[PDB]
Amino acid sequence: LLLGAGESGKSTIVTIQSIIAIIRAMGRLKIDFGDAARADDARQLFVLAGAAEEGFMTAELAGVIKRLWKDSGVQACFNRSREYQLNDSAAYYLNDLDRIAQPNYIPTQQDVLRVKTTGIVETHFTFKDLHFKMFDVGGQRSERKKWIHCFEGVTAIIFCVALSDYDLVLAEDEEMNRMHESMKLFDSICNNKWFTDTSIILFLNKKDLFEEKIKKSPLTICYPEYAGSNTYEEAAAYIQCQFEDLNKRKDTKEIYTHFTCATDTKNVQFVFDAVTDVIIKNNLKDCGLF
Amino acid sequence: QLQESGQAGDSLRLSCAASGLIVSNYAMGWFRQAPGKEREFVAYINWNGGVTYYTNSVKGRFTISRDNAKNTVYLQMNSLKPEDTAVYYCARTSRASVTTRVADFGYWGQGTQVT
Amino acid sequence: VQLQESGGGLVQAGGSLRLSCAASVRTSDTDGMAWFRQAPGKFVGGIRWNSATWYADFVKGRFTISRDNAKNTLYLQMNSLKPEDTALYYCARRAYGFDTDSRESAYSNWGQGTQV
Amino acid sequence: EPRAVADALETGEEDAVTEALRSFNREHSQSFTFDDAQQEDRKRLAKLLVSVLEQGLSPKHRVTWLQTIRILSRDRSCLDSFASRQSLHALACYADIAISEEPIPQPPDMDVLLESLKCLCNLVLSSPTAQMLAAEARLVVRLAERVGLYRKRSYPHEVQFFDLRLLFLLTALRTDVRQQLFQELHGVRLLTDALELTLGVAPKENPLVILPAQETERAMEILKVLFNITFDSVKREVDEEDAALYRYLGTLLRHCVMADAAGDRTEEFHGHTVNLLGNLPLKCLDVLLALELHEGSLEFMGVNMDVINALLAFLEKRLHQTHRLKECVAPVLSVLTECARMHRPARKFLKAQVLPPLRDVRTRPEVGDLLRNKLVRLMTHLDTDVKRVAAEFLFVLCSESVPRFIKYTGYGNAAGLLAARGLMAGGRPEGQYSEDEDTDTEEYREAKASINPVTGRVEEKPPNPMEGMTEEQKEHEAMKLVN
Amino acid sequence: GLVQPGGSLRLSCAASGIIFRSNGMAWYRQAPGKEREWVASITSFGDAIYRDSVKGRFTISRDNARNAVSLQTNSLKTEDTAVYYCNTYPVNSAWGQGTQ
Amino acid sequence: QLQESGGGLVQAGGSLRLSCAASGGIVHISSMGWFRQAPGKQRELVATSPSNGDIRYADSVKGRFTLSRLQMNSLEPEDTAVYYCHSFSYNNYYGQGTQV
Repeated sequence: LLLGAGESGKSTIVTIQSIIAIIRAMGRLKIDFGDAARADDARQLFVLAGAAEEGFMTAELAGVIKRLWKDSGVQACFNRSREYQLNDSAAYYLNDLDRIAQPNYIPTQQDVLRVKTTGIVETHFTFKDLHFKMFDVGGQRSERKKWIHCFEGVTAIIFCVALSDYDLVLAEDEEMNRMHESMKLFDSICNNKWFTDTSIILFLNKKDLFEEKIKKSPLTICYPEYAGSNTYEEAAAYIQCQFEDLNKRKDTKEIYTHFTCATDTKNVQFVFDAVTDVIIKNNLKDCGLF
Repeated sequence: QLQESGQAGDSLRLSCAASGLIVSNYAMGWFRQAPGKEREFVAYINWNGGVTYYTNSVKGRFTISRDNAKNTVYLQMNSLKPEDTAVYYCARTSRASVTTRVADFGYWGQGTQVT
Repeated sequence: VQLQESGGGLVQAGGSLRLSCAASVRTSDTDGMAWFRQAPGKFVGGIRWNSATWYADFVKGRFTISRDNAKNTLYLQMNSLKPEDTALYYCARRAYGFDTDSRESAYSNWGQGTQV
Repeated sequence: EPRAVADALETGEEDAVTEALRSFNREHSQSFTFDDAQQEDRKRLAKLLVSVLEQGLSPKHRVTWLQTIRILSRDRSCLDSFASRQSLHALACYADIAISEEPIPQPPDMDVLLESLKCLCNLVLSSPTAQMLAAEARLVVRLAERVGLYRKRSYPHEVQFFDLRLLFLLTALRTDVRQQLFQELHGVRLLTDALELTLGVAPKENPLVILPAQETERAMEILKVLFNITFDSVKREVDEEDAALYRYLGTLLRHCVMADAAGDRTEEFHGHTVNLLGNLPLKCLDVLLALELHEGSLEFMGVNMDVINALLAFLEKRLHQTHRLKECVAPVLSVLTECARMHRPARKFLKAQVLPPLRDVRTRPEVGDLLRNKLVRLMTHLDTDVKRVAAEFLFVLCSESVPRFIKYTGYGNAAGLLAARGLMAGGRPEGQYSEDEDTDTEEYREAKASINPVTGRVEEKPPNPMEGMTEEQKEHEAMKLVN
Repeated sequence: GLVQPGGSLRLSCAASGIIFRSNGMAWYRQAPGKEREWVASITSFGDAIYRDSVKGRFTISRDNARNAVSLQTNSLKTEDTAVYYCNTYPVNSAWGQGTQ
Repeated sequence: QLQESGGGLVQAGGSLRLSCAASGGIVHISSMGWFRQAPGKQRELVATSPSNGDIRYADSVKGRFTLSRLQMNSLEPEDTAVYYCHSFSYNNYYGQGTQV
């Protein structure tokens, strides 16, 4: 089966409010590109947030929220906000909200009033074996299905994560980094007396976002102990050896480590994207100074 | 640590083996070595007897089998000629290619010489 | 947030060096780090919300002001023949930032110490 | 003094200037010239030499003055004064490589020509201004004229090697002139006739060809040029006549790959040949099989396989380079996949060679010194663009069948679960590619209880169900659902 | 020239200007118009590449230390009666005269 | 490993006798010079006297020097730089020195 996060696309294996965070994203984007009295807006966005407003928005500050969106530079910052995982239908939510600021308002397309969740399978796939397959991302297995019917002896467990997100913090008012918390609960996963010898297949999704977010240096708060170079290979070997050696069973277990490209099925990323570039580089620097 | 036993054009058996307490599940290899001349590769037999190889003057009369279970090779020296008087090291490469003429692998045996 | 400064240069009207105002844990994203008029009587760091790291308003100094978010510290250079590199090194940690507004406000705290 | 050369040029007595430049030429012709007194007190000398390069210099002392030009071009901090528009004009005009002065020159001897060639490659290696100005000035049409004018011109190795090296530098730096030479001049055609002239040394052609060092390094540099120009968006770009030209290059590479370079250039020769062999049209690839029966030939399934066995030997020889893999091991593996996948004797031959060494049935699927074990250990390497290559290789050599793949690979789920969408549905189907359901030995006995992702050791007996369930033991969902 | 279907002749007209050693000769064919297609070519030694519709029927010969370039196609249908041409492969010089 | 011993007197208007000795043992040095590294620019060639005939002083000033087969004479208050000897057969055998 496959445990893991909700941020690596698990289907590959097969009244709504609270999106005002671009002000924290653009402030963390190293370019001051405001368009109005922005301190009168986002603080107004923190004027009465946190509880139930007069609707999902309210016509007082829905005006200034649409004014914040009226900055097209804020839309440029949102379009550049790869390191700011907001809601993927934020433009859809904004187009609903600008038509929703007037009263007697209801949208009817993203959710049905009476949703997409990964959920359960417990399927048989019958591929010349038995091959149980299961997922645990929901907290729905907290009623009387506590890891059903003593189903252990799991032939493989899966702990996938993406590594290019630690500077963005889930738990509020802290900077407890995401990879730091992932290697926190991996210690509760591995040393446990359930899955003692079986394969801890440790996926590592999203290679390219790491490859282009290593320009953010790896010594800010993520690994304040030590840091190698800024190249992908040494940092990847560093995090791999770290996460592998965190397992207290170093030799009796047989940890399987992998790496992958996220969504590129096309053959242009097989030899044509980077391999020919490296061969060109070495054929160039294999010569000169005559 | 290999070893194997040994007037007209005659048929002669040469049942080389792994009987020198030898692990040989890789591809084996035969070698002539005449007095004064260096080592001469003649026979390449892969496991399961699939591919075969001879040099340009041994192919038609010196066929060679392989009982790959017992890791033994049975050589049928048919129609003996004046190019018989070479010592013969059974050998076994450790590569994955039909590699000729280079002595890139040990286990060179003790070597037998036909009379 | 409740932080003190030090640093400065040499007392010869030629002391060109660094100054160190080291913060507590971080400066908030709806905040910043700045300073006041930079004398104990008769404003070096024109840092701002994100990137408008401006210069001195009433002094027009050559102060190579810099902060270190990776080190939670403002490392400023009150250099280049500073006769306005006096004692009361006010560095102000902020709670809001618009335009490097170094005019005795825009500060969650007012640091205290010396310089040179 | 060589410092005083710049002051002796000011008076400009001809014997003093020429003799001081001559002795300075034979002294400082080496790489990495003067260290202190040149960035302040030879840039003046560089300025005056650029100024005298501007006028056409006298018919004598040309080798000396252009050798001084080359020597000052060896340093880093004089390219800013030696890499201007009119300086490049003068150096091309003495180089006879610009189309601005093509019907002009009285027939030049090759010495000053190759000297100017050396100055040109020295500048174009390390001036991006010269990159811009070469893409501006379009030297490559006269360079193509020079490389096409070889079967009638007796131009030796030095001039030949050096101007196609200049071509290699310009095609390494400027992709606009890359595609310009690709479409606009049929550079693959001109490079194929250049390759025919390099191979035409006739090195006992009926046995294996043996190219000597000079023409060997020419073929190596023109193969660098060919790999420089051959890659760009060619992956499914098929034409009949262009495929015929690609097929001529393919059969020429077929005759070339089983060779041996002089000295010690054979490994890099083989690597550059297979680099050129890599990115071709895959439908045009299977001509590698197109080899006749012969004496001394590894005949398998009735067909020749000698070049495939030779490149497999090259793969095993190349795999040991652990410092730089993705240059050295990727293109042979990809071309071996594509030639294996388009031919049933190829697939059957490599599927009979590298896979069916089974391991000793106990130990783990990654320990062992066999080539299969090497590829298994390579598949988990942190380079994605070799791990996908080896995964595709073992999949397409495993006859496109997942239960065959898991029957010798434990991490193959993590390999092919993303290659196809999980691979546990209809995709990479049951083999019409011969493929019968009977691969066998005395194995699979332990695989009657095939605990598959590990090698299958039956020692899984800690139960630990001490009391009930989940009691501080599997109530870890309370920190999980946020994740 | 109006050949009865089933055989042909060794064509063998010599080129004009260069030597037939390490200069790969070839053959082109052309229906009576612009439409002209390459037939076959031979490398530095006797390695002859072919099109699909010339497989088995057509033999090409560079024939080194012999003068011409001989071509023995056999078992011809009525779908070859067109004009052919002969020149070097890696450089296409001025053409010859033509085949009736 | 070739190194030096370049000190430096932190006071205006005086002499500077510095040293740059041979430790690395590599042949073909033959010319020991200087550099002036002011705190706001590139390092500046001053005592370029290669022991190859006649010495050559500072291009800017005439603070008089010598070479040790050094002694910088009559400094000024403002012409301040991070001083280094400079021998070379590789390129940059600077060594380490001080400033005033």
